[PDB]
Amino acid sequence: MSLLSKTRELNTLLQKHKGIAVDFKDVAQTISSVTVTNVFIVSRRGKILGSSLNELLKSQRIIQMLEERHIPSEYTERLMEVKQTESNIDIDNVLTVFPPENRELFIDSRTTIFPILGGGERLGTLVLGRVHDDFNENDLVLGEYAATVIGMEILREKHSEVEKEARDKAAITMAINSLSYSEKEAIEHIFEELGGTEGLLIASKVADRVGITRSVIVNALRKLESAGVIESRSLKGTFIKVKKEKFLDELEK
Amino acid sequence: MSLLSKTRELNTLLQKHKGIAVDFKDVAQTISSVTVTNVFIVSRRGKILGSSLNELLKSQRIIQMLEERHIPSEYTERLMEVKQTESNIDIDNVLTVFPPENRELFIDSRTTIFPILGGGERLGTLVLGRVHDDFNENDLVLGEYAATVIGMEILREKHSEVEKEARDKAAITMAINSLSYSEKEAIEHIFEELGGTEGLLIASKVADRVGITRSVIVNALRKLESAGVIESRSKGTFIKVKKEKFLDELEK
Ligand SMILES: Nc1nc2c(ncn2[C@@H]2O[C@H](COP(=O)(O)OP(=O)(O)OP(=O)(O)O)[C@@H](O)[C@H]2O)c(=O)[nH]1
Ligand SMILES: Nc1nc2c(ncn2[C@@H]2O[C@H](COP(=O)(O)OP(=O)(O)OP(=O)(O)O)[C@@H](O)[C@H]2O)c(=O)[nH]1
Ligand SMILES: CC[C@H](C)[C@H](N)C(=O)O
Ligand SMILES: CC[C@H](C)[C@H](N)C(=O)O
Repeated sequence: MSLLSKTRELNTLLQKHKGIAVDFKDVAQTISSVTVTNVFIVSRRGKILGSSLNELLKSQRIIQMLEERHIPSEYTERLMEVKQTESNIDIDNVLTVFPPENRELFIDSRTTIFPILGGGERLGTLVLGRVHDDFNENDLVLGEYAATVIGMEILREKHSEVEKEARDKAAITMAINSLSYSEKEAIEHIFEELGGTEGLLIASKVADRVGITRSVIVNALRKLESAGVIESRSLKGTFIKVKKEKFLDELEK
Repeated sequence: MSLLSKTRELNTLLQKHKGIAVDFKDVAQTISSVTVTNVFIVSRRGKILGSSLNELLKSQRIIQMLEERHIPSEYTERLMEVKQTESNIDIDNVLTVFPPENRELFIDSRTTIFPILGGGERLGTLVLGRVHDDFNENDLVLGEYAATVIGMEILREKHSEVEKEARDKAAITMAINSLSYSEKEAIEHIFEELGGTEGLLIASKVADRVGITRSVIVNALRKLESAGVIESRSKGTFIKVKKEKFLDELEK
């Protein structure tokens, strides 16, 4: 299989996945496919963001890592001292991705470590392990590109998290300020007489219980929908749901 | 210079660049450097998002494209018809990135076209041109890496633009529904009359209508202005719309 074919298999995933975000679980599968490796994609603190494992599944310690969704803290710290691609690491080296207590299985194994960088900083690590053959230039071309793309994706996720929490705050503030005082009260009555932050609403039944007009209730919900703090499909009954769960607390302030 | 070394140039750019967005002029320059090519990165409609040219800078036709920030419509359409990487296109093929009126100068030229896909959609095209040497599979690995990351970046930007347009739409609707009944009728008569985007308002005239007063007009106008929908100043009062997708919307 040509390097060009291997890169195309990875790029096809990157170009055609659904949603805005690449799923690193998928990336791990594809990297494993084109390099015939055991693959970990881990965060800075060792959370397993994706894995694609074969021979490593034999090891009971590895099985436990998958359950905990974390590599050991010791290995985590070791990876963070690797600041350059280091390849063809053997089983008696502490950077090996194989369990030393299963040395006999992995006597000829090779590990390569690819730091994941973005925004000029270390965002995680991509680790590849083979039971037999050495890694070559093709493997490093694939791995370093993959690590770069994973870094881009983490950087995007991190920025979009920061942006979203800033823009949520503003949207909630705009929403709240667009309600009349009566409407603020109606919303309080609506979510009190709902099982929390969402559920099925019968406006008439709530209006009659708290002694207000359905019109005010309908108006307030319409305002919140257009503001985008709640979703609500209008089928007897109306399901409503708060998107920004910082809303109700802010509303009472 | 190994292929690994060449791919590291792009990797380093992506890992180290400042700001959230990757700059496509930077990408074009980096690709140009490692493959010794003339490089265009263009949108679906042929807008030049980034370029790095050498020999093609000598063509007055190309210069005009750069000034216009667009490749020609005809070439744009031809690029969109290319659905997968097509390499080593010669000077007599309409897909050449070279000016065919300079056929002798570019007689041995080679062009490779890299569709840019992201989010399962065609988002643009990466085009490389060499005056002499054939493209090989290492060149294609480099071009297809660059095309994929450009695609990821366009996808990110388009998603931001969708969210911005949502926020803009919400701002207008919230402004409208901040208006009381009388305030809305005042505004509706004010802009219907305003003749369009500009005009001076004599509020007294609108205030002749039953249910509308001068203070109602002031209140209605201030809500819209606070929202950033309009600007105002005092004879009478001069009104300037700043989001005429508010004139539209005010009617529904
Ligand atoms: N695009 C994408 N990003 C992911 C995926 N999984 C995790 N992330 C991002 O990767 C980063 C690290 O993941 P976290 O869940 O925060 O794990 P963590 O151990 O707290 O990360 P650190 O702060 O680096 O220690 C975060 O920015 C996540 O949003 C994924 O499948 N796809
Ligand atoms: N990250 C990044 N995005 C860019 C850059 N230049 C343009 N874009 C984005 O690329 C996309 C296409 O550019 P446009 O300005 O929309 O050009 P257009 O011809 O109207 O685009 P089409 O919708 O394809 O017709 C937009 O999402 C831009 O925001 C760049 O240098 N870096
Ligand atoms: C993924 C962790 C690996 C197995 C490491 N060599 C350890 O023994 O902990
Ligand atoms: C960039 C466009 C190129 C030169 C195309 N072959 C043309 O003649 O228009």
